[PDB]
Amino acid sequence: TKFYTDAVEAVKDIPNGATVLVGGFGLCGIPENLIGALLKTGVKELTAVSNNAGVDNFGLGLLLQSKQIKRMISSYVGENAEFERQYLAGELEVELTPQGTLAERIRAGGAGVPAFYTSTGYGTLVQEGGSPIKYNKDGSIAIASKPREVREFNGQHFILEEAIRGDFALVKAWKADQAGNVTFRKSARNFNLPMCKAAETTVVEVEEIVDIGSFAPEDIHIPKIYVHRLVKGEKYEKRIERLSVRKVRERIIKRAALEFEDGMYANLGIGIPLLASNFISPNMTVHLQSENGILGLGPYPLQNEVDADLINAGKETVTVLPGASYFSSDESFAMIRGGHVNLTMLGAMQVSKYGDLANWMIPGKLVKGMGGAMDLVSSAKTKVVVTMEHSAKGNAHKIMEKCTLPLTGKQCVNRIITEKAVFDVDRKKGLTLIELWEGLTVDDIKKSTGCDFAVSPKLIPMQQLE
Amino acid sequence: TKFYTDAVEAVKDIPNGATVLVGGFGLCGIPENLIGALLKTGVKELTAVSNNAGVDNFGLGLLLQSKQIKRMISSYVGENAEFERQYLAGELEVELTPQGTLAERIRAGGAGVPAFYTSTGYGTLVQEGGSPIKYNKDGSIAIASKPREVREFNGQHFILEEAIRGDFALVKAWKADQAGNVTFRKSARNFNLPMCKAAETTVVEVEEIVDIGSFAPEDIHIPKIYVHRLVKGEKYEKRIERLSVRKGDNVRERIIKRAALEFEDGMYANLGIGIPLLASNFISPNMTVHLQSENGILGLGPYPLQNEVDADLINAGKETVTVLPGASYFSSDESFAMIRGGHVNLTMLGAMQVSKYGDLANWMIPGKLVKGMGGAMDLVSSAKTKVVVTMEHSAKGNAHKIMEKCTLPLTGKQCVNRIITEKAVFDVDRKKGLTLIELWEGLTVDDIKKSTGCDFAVSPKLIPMQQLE
Ligand SMILES: [Cl-]
Repeated sequence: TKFYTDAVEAVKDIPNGATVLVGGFGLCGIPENLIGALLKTGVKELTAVSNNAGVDNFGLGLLLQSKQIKRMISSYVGENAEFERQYLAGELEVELTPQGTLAERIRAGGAGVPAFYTSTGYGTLVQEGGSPIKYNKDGSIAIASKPREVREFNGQHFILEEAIRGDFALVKAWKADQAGNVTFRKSARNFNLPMCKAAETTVVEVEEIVDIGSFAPEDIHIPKIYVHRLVKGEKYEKRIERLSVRKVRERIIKRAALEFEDGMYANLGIGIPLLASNFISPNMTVHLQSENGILGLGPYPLQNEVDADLINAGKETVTVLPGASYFSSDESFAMIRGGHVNLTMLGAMQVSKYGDLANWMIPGKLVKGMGGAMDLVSSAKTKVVVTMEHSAKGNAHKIMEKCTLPLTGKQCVNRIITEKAVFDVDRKKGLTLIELWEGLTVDDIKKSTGCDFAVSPKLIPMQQLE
Repeated sequence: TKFYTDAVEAVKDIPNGATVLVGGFGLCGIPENLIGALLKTGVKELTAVSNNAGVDNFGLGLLLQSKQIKRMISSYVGENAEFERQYLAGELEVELTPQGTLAERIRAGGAGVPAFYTSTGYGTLVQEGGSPIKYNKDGSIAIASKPREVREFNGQHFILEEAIRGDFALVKAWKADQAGNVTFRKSARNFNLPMCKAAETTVVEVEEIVDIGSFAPEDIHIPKIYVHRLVKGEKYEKRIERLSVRKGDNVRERIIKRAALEFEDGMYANLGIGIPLLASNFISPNMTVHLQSENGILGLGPYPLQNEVDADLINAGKETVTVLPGASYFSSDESFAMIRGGHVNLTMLGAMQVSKYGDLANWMIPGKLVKGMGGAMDLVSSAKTKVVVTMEHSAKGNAHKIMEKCTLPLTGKQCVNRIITEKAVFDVDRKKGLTLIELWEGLTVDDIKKSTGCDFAVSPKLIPMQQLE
């Protein structure tokens, strides 16, 4: 590990057109001093592999502001209007990649694996191709994504994904010893760990440099072999994107809250699912998983508990309960993709008769990326429960024969909770109405549902947890 | 995580014919109480996925002794005569699997990846098939290994490997908190970490149970989500297979002293048993060389003084070792991500045979040496890592070891970059072949020609062979 005192000196040899991996989840664990040094060097035409695009005026967005990035390989755009503008305008190329796939491909790229199989993205634009990579000025499409090869293993369909390797990696970490060993703090680890292994030259910035021997050798997160250039960061602004402090929808939330069991491992999506966790009994123990690499999510912090290094999947500041753990992004999606999480509960725009899901794209309106949504529904072992309003504007169908919006996954939903009904979903037999809201009838549900359904002989009135 | 006080209660529901992953590198990090419970239950016909077979009378060897294992999926047999016997006799089925491939397949099995590609085992019996899985009573092959599909990526050949997943995993760990989170001590981590993620039911035994909050959350090695059943182990014998402690002819010494010139300052190296590891003694104190061990250590130091000895800290040869300041420990899957990814600068190992273009044979002598390949096939798999072979120039009866084509089973194809012998030093190219770059004093190019089974170019800057004293 070569030590540097000046960050510009550490990155001055990056060529134009280089592929650069950039650590960070939102603004959590971003290499802000190295990004700052790239503004000064002015290197351009970069293919930046990064999970998100930061915000409009910070993180990776700064390099979009200076037009130094040609292509983005990312999972979620988020709250970067400049990102969205440049992409829609035809100025920026963007490969929207499932977050777990992005993580595993970076890992493969550092672990000598050229390609591997995953069910994430099967039956979607990732697999079929045609995902817009570049737009023309006129509004038509310039570059579209190529299909991924499909292959069946053990009665199930998977797609082939190729390793991602960088010319450079720009990495943020908490501490480094004088030998070059590195550690990360809380959820600031995310993509920084795998990216540190998947590039020809890895440049790491750290908040503190400690003595050799300071780390327990078991607790070194990235061994020195992976760290090629090390710099102590001059300025750390501890920026927080979304402060979240503590001091008919309600119907869906209270029914969703009945999905939680004692000792359950759950990943809850933004909105209704996460709000349902408030109604969990104190006597019930539910461990909440976060895809950015946390197990054991707690409530939002009090003012004094706030931390830039600890955010949830929605980029909101959070806390952790006792017995929580932190891990890398590759590992978080190994967790998710392996079916280790008992319940995934997320919102939806559309569900089909056999459990196809659409919840990430509305063409020419919502193109922020899929995030970890496609990995979260990929396992058959994990119970996927959808929470949504029954019908759309003009009483248009959301539950239907076939989805009209782009798919997050095929035959992946196990249960649908709405304000009117609760449905069990089967991949072969279709929908079964198992709970019905009081005052409504089976005929009311039929004319709010775009496909037919069986009725359970033990149909009960819909439950609520108060 | 369900806590148990009795180990037999934790494992009593394992069915006959089950596939069971078993943690451990040799006798380092083995689940000895769970293995002990399996003796009592008497479950049989198991397919045991384990890196090694322990020893004759301990670890996984105990279950071989009781004939409870039908098939072994392993990388290295080692010092277990009973295994070798049962395997050769036709009583035991054995899939010899490259250690890093075994590690990555276990990982894939826990991470939702059904298959993936690797160059490890290409051009060998792993890829081409025909590796003996079962022998007949007459000594013929009853079951042979099937071929692996080959595919080219970026101008290079790789083989497809499928995920390994267990019905059960038997795992040894250092400490667990009351929440079920787990940690490992030193090199006892090895295969225990990945195996904890790749089974339907994972059963972990630990030396100590601490309270929740004892671990820094960043430093939890296996989060509770992976730990299904936890037991505090009753007895820990701290067994050491090979005690090696600190207080060889001139021809070997010659190879060692030239091998020692391969080390550079700031180099990352993985050194094999024998000559390569001995060459590390000759490294200058002013030179910093970080030694990597495939069982999951970076920063190997010398052998321990009597009081420094530790059952949890051994090298790839199963010998007790120490670590230098700034060392780190990691899982097996991670160690071979390291190796397979070309992160180690120099791999230096012994060989039985090297070919003109760098094919290597150093793991099998049919009907004589069938202990498995260990991590040897992964160690030569990367093009980024300089592979340097250290060996005697010729064999018994002045038979060739450097030759046109290897006659022994291959560790890898076109994977050796340099060959150091007591007579010569050769640069090896995959396209152009051998080039004599150093020549031992007193010998001539003609002497080398009649000790070498293929032709070779001579360097115009051929120097006398170097020695570091
Ligand atoms: Cl995201």
